[PDB]
Amino acid sequence: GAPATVTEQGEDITSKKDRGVLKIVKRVGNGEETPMIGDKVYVHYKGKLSNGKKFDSSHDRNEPFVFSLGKGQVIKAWDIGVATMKKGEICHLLCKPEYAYGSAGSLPKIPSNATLFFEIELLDFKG
Ligand SMILES: C=C[C@H]1CN(CC(=O)O)C(=O)[C@@H]2CCC[C@H]1N2S(=O)(=O)c1cc(Cl)cc(Cl)c1
Repeated sequence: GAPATVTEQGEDITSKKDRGVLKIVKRVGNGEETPMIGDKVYVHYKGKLSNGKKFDSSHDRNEPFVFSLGKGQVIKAWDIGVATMKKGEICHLLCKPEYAYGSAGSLPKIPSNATLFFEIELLDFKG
């Protein structure tokens, strides 16, 4: 399925080249511009655990998730991966625990040592 495909066939987008964040572009976005640090970014997403459970979905809430890019308001894999996206792009991200919730996890939903899968759509970004 999609998590296996991004694990086996995804691009390492880390600066360390440690395969901690892997990406596949699913839907090509607009032009060349990507958001910059500090921008307000608007996304839709879904998250799955490695046991196949969906743990989160913005579509199910009928409202995008909004954050300031590159400020540690989200797990590192998101600050790294969203920064690579064009407006309108949809991508898959595979997030090793060092770029997510680590050995702590995040009670109740995220276990210790969790690899996470996301599908993310960048809706918009504004200075
Ligand atoms: C639910 C909102 C965010 C939570 N955070 C911020 C934080 O944990 O302080 C995140 O960094 C990431 C990425 C942005 C979207 C949300 N997750 S999440 O999907 O990994 C997540 C979902 C849920 Cl239901 C619980 C938890 Cl702990 C994390």
